[PDB]
Amino acid sequence: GYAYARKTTDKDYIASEHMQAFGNTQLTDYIIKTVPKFVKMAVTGPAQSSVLYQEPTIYTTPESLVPLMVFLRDHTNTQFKCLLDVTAVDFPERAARFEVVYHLLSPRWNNRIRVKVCVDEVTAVPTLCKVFNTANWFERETWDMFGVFFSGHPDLRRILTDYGFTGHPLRKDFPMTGYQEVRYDYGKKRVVSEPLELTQEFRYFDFNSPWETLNR
Amino acid sequence: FEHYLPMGLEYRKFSPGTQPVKAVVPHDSPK
Amino acid sequence: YSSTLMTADKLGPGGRSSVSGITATVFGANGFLGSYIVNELAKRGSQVVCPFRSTENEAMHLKQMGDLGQIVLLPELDIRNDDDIKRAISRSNVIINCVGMRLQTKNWSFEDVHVDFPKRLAKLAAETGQVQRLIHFSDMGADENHKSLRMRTKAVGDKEVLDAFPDATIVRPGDIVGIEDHFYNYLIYQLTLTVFAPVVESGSNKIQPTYVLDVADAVAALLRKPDTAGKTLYLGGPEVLTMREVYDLLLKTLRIYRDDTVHLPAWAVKAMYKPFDSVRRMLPGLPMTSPLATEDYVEEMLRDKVVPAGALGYADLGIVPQKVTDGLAIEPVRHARVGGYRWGDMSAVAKDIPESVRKYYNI
Amino acid sequence: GTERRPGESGAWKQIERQRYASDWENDPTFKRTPKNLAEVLDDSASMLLLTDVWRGMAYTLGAFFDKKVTIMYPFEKGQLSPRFRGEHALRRYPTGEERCIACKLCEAICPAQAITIEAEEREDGSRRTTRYDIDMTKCIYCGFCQEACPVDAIVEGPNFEFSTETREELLYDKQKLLENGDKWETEIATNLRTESLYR
Amino acid sequence: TEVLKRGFPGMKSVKDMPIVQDAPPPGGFPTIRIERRLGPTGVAIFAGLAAIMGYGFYKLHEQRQEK
Amino acid sequence: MIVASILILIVPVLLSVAMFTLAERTVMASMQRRFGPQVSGISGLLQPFWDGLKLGVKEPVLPDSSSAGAFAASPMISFVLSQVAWVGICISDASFQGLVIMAISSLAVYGVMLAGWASNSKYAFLGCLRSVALMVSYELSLGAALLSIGLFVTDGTGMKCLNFAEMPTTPQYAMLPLCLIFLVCILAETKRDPFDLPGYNVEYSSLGFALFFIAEYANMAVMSAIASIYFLGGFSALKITALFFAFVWTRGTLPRYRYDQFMRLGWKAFLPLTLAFFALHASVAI
Amino acid sequence: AKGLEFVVSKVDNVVNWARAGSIWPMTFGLACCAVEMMHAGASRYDLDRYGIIFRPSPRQSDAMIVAGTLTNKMAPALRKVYDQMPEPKWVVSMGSCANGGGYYHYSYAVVRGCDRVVPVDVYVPGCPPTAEGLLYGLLQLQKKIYRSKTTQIWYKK
Amino acid sequence: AKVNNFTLNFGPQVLRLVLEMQGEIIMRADPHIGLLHRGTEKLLEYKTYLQGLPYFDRLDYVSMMCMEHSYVLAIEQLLNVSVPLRGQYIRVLFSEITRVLNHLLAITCHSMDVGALTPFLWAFEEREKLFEFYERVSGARMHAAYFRVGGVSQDLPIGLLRDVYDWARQFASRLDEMEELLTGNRIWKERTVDVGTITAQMAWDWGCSGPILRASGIDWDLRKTQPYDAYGKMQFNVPIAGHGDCYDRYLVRLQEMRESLRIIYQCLNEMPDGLYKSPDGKVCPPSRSTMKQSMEALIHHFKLYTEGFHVPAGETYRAVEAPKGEFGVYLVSRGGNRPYRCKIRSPGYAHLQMTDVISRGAMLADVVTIIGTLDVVFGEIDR
Ligand SMILES: NC(=O)C1=CN([C@@H]2O[C@H](COP(=O)(O)OP(=O)(O)OC[C@H]3O[C@@H](n4cnc5c(N)ncnc54)[C@H](OP(=O)(O)O)[C@@H]3O)[C@@H](O)[C@H]2O)C=CC1
Ligand SMILES: COC1=C(OC)C(=O)C(C/C=C(\C)CC/C=C(\C)CC/C=C(\C)CC/C=C(\C)CCC=C(C)C)=C(C)C1=O
Ligand code: SF4
Ligand code: SF4
Ligand code: SF4
Repeated sequence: GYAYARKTTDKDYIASEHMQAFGNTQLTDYIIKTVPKFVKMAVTGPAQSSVLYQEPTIYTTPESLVPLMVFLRDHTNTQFKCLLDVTAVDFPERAARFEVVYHLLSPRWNNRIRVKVCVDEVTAVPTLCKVFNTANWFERETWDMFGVFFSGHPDLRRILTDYGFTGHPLRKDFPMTGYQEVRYDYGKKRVVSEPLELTQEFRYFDFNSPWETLNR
Repeated sequence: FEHYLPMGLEYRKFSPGTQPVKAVVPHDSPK
Repeated sequence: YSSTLMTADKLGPGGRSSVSGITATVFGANGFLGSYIVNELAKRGSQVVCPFRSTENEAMHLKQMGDLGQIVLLPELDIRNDDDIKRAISRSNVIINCVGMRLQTKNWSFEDVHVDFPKRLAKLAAETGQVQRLIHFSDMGADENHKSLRMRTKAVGDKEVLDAFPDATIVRPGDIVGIEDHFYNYLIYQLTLTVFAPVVESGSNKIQPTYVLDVADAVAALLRKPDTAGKTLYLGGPEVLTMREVYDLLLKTLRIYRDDTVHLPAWAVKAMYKPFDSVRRMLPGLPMTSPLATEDYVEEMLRDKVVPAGALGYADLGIVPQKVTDGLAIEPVRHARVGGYRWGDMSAVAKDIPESVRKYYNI
Repeated sequence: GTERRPGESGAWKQIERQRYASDWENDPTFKRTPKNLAEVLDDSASMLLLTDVWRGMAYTLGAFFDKKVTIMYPFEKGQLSPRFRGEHALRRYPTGEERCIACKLCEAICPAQAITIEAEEREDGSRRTTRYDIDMTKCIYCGFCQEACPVDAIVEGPNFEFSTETREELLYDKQKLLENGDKWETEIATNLRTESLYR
Repeated sequence: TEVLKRGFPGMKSVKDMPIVQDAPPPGGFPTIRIERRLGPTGVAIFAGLAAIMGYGFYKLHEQRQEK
Repeated sequence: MIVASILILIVPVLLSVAMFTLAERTVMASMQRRFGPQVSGISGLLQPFWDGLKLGVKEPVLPDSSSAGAFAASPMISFVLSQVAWVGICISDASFQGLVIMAISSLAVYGVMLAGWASNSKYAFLGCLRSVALMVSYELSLGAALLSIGLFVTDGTGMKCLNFAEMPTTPQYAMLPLCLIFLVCILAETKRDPFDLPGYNVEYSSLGFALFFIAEYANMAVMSAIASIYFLGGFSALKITALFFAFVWTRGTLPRYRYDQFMRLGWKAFLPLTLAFFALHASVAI
Repeated sequence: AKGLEFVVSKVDNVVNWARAGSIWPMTFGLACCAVEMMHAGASRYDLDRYGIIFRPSPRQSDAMIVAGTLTNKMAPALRKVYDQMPEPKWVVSMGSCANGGGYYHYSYAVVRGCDRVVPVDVYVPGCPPTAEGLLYGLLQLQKKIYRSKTTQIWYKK
Repeated sequence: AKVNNFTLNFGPQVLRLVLEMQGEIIMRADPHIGLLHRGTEKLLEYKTYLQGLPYFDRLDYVSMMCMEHSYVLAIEQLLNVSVPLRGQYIRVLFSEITRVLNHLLAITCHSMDVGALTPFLWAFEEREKLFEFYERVSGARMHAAYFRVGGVSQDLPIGLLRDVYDWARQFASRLDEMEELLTGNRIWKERTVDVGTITAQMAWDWGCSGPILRASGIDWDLRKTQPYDAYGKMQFNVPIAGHGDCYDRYLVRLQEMRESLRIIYQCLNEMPDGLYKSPDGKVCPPSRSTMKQSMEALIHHFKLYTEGFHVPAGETYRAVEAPKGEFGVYLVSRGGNRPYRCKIRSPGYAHLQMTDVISRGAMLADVVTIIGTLDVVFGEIDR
């Protein structure tokens, strides 16, 4: 619990020079050297905190996500107390198609960091409910949207979709309009789910230029 | 104490379709 | 004509956005049976035209039943005017008649509704040339030699319809059960809300009640099969019951522990119902008047109303009719029992139910 | 005032805490104990005899005798601007020829996919639409179609009072949109004479 | 192209193009209030209440004797 | 002549209830810088009548899981008690008239509790007990206030009574705090602001609902007349209008209490104050 | 006959004056469009001036205003609350989302129009409609109520 | 004794709550959400970057342009686009107008849920004035679609700053007459003081942001610690309270309205002349006169309104101090003209997760106060 109101005057500054220099330049190398077995890959890129800086991205295994997050929360130089979100990105071309992404914020030194774990559809990721209390609903949403199972969760159940909803909508192979639709039936006197029919089907416009160089 | 509801011509004296001075908007830099 | 009605214009697999090729006009579409028929046609992608006499509030429930443009609503229908009937059927290859009456009024008699209008409708249907099917609804107890006036006028109108439109189908179902019916609802209003319920004689006359969804399926099965044109079908459920058995079933289902019915001779019942039948004319029609408080009902109770031997029924349409005494059909009358429907103690089976469920239901 | 009291505390843990310990006297946002007779009378005239309810009552009684902000619709209207995005409409040249040339840019930019266009060449060789539909129940009224149009053919006019009784009345085809433009042309031109200085 | 839009007859340089936009008046707008701006002594309130109640009690005594 | 007098009383009670509910809407609107009902008739003067006629042709919902007799009986009991209390105000000469009206208003609890028992809603049963607890809690302060009032009510022959015609025609200046407690007790009985948290008529439609609201506004008028008789030196039309305006004015400007908050208020503030004032007035009256 | 038919027509006139001047709607504030409905009830437009009182329970409600998008998870609840209102009742669909799905029309989770669940009397267009446009739609609903003739239809049955 | 919990269902009519009580005291609260989940994160993958922008107006529909801001900033960072000075000033000015609108609605809806009806009707006329300010620059009262990549959509019309100054000249009086009904009132205090207390450790552990975080004694404002556009030039104060109360959050929100008024006044006097859009024609569409007179502008107009710009491959997370807290967008780019993945982080989602630990030990009549003081809108909660 940090960033208590201490100065009673208006502050015209953000951070100190030495700690901002350390966070913006040396934090990647520091995390790699202190805990090398936790880190498998690092990217230093365009800085979640501001447009003017650079900030690290740490790749880790699921077997060491919890100790790395505990280290990043409690170490005296990396005090990442706030977990902003947990989400996933689907990459169907990979052997492990999911990347679970964790964003963190350090109120002590005005920093941010990103932590990634790569898993497929049937490999569980350890929960961070004991480390961060917001990890509960975000892991529930990630299970709902992508089908990533978080082991050790207290109550992993769907939170966003419909009550009988099977299927994970944010996967790339799930259709945009889905498989079922809903209407009221006068004969059965109930709201009933039926297979999808569209009065006007969705028109897909393929705009992409055959001279464009940026497509990756 | 400033009063809510100003009276006539003390607020929005001209409608936006009857702007009293013509507008010249820059859309490119001279450089 | 034969089976080109159901095949030639059929587009899509058959849902709400599909096209069946049927343009149908349903007369009496806001009624009890007509609403279910209009729902049955429109859900498969048919255009349904619905003229009505009542206010728009009583017809608004038909607007939901189909996709955009496929439910057509024509208010201020006057069936003594041929222009309204001509406009309502001007694009339809199917006409379905559900217009009927149960009590007489100073503005409308049984012949006006069961005879004159079906005759003029069949004539105007045969004039167009594009109407391939005319489904007319009558009663199972319809007979020209019936003492009840409504059964006799119904049979006379059936004859006029088969005369003017030779391929028109005549449908004669039994008593129809449903949420908004006129059979269990008036019987429950007779078991409760009255000091006593009169039963005509011993109550040993036999009936064959049927479910409303089965009749709605029967209309679509008739429209499929070309052989059923010009025929007469009797629609009755899989069980033959007496009126005493029906009263006993309702008293057991309602959980009423006092039989308030009394068996009376037919002259006594007619003497009771006579003062409110000589004054039925010169009156515009009163609310909450039972259709069982007439001499015609007493004459119907002195006869059997069942499917005749050798007649065409549900089995010729490929339909196994649902049971009326138990199941989904009897669920609405189970809601009117004393205290409420309710589940029970729910504790014998909650033994090996998981943790959060029992606390959720406070068991 | 924003001051606190032991007793006015809304919860139970703080109510139990204030009556068994004097930790509330260290907190600077609390009102201190009265020290003499006159302060006790001021505190009692605060708690009894209200006087904090009365200030709000005096304010609401002043508002009872004040001016009102209600307009008498539909005899009086609100205030809008020439940029207002209302009912879509199709426009003509002063000669009477359609401005639209079936480029399908407004159909491409539409995030709701509320536009459906078909075209072929007219008998005089001109490039014109044969179908131009706007589903007004799919439209989001963003104005992106108005921005994408290079000939000022499709606009969002100044009409907002177009509620109907059937939903089929809100699936506009090309003829109705041209009828809307023929209705609203002078107002649309007056609006565009100002908004062309900015766009 | 911008010269076609904003330029005037006889303009010598591209730096001479006029600009007329929404602007504050010369000197700016005047200053405004931002922060919150704000009874009788309880002795006075209690004295007035005691006076009214004492008059009431005197009238009660008088009407009791008359009754 | 008694039937004629009672019907001639009943006519302005219902006319006044319609005009009270309109005046509440319009005064509440004027405090909020708007207009309130103006369209429905000239100056909105037909709005309560069209509300009543709209509810007249509205469908009566009779739930087929409740007991129909108690469900019908609850708003009838409320309406009958309000009309009887008005008759006790104006067509009585009894010696203990204030005690009669206190007894009638103690009977008014039954409509709330019959509505709570009849309708099969989960939270109607939850809210009826809270509303009954509020009314029951403030009835005792009303009774102790009546005790303080009756210590000084004597007729010409020397007999002490609660007859309304024997009350003095001057305001009771000696009992200003008791008058304020009486007014807040009236606010608590009618479930108005700031005690409007508990509703019990969630299952009622059409004229049963209309009977509920006519009973509520008529009871408010009864309590206003009672307060004007006890403290303001008489019953008058101007005093009825002024006290109603005061109640709407309080409803415009205040938020409401929690359940335990007004329970603590009624059982730790108002009852000891009324009892202490009774002891002081008994000491004065010797 | 002429006199009694004249009386019956005047009974319809008075009943329609009462029903249109006493519409008590029920709020489904599902989404964006609810804020404009709040602005319609506020002091500038003053829905209470036209006799409109918002009611919490469906038993006292005369109309339903669907103001916002309807999802597959919310559709049976909306249908159940609609079924609990007593007759006569009307439904006002407000905004593109309730009208036809709107910007979420091709989603896996949205009902494409509240027409698909409940029948609708007056459709108000916009995303959102202005509060003044909602006033126009409600005045149109009043016009629909004025053309009803219930006792004249009953008299000729 | 062995007292089982009594459970309660709280409202289908779009928050659903399943409470547990041990009498009059709540032991558990479980919110059930997803009744407004329309799948906007899936639908954004099927839109171009300009096409998907009006989805963000419909997330927090009380505060629209602030939702637009973070999506625009996330695109601009990956594109390496600079915004001109006048556009930055316009963005700051309309962001603060948006914050004033949101705080007016939040405080008055809270006080109406508690029982005070008049402040709602008083504040909504001021909301109508600020809606007229939205409409005069974008043509929409709510869903403006005003902020674009590289600047704003249109210039300010002549005569807007004059009227914004005339509104700001009397807004402090409106906030003053608002506080006379609530701040020194004992019923409001007895409803709000010490209800739903949040300490600093619980605030950071439960991912809190915005005026909740400032009422627990934490000096954290994103407009002062990680500034964006011209917020570093703005001079204003951060209000701080220290109880974590409903009452303290109410006071912090009122002071934040005062500070937003201060920033609005500063923006009205320092508004510069110049470009309001970035001059990169391969990202920003040209003017309508330029498009009708030069070939390159017409080509760029055609391509930017059909295919759209291509964002280079990469990722970013960008956040904005939205009036309910930190609103952030996680944008994943593969290189196309469509977002590969667009995760939306909403503060009300994290604030509503706390209702199980905040309502413990409270009564049924305090649940609505807790829900009102968390300042939740279910469009951004249920994406
Ligand atoms: N069990 C049963 O109910 C059986 C029914 N049938 C037949 O099936 C048909 C459907 O019956 P059901 O729906 O139960 O009865 P309903 O009364 O529900 O349906 C009758 C319909 O006909 C309309 N109608 C009646 N008279 C006239 C008239 N003079 N002019 C215009 N329209 C009129 C009514 O409209 P409005 O609402 O305006 O009155 C109503 O919609 C009936 O014709 C009946 O003869 C046959 C055997 C058994
Ligand atoms: C915010 O507060 C409010 C509410 O919420 C608590 C409300 O619910 C209502 C609406 C409810 C109303 C008005 C119902 C209660 C009143 C009724 C039924 C009026 C009673 C009037 C009568 C009996 C006289 C009218 C009858 C006549 C003139 C007879 C006509 C006869 C002939 C023409 C032959 C209002 C106005 C209100 O403000
Ligand atoms: S305004 Fe928006 S929704 Fe309407 S047609 Fe144009 S682009 Fe489509
Ligand atoms: S309206 Fe304009 S943008 Fe749309 S097709 Fe016609 S010319 Fe092209
Ligand atoms: S129609 Fe538009 S404004 Fe209304 S709820 Fe839907 S998205 Fe929001």
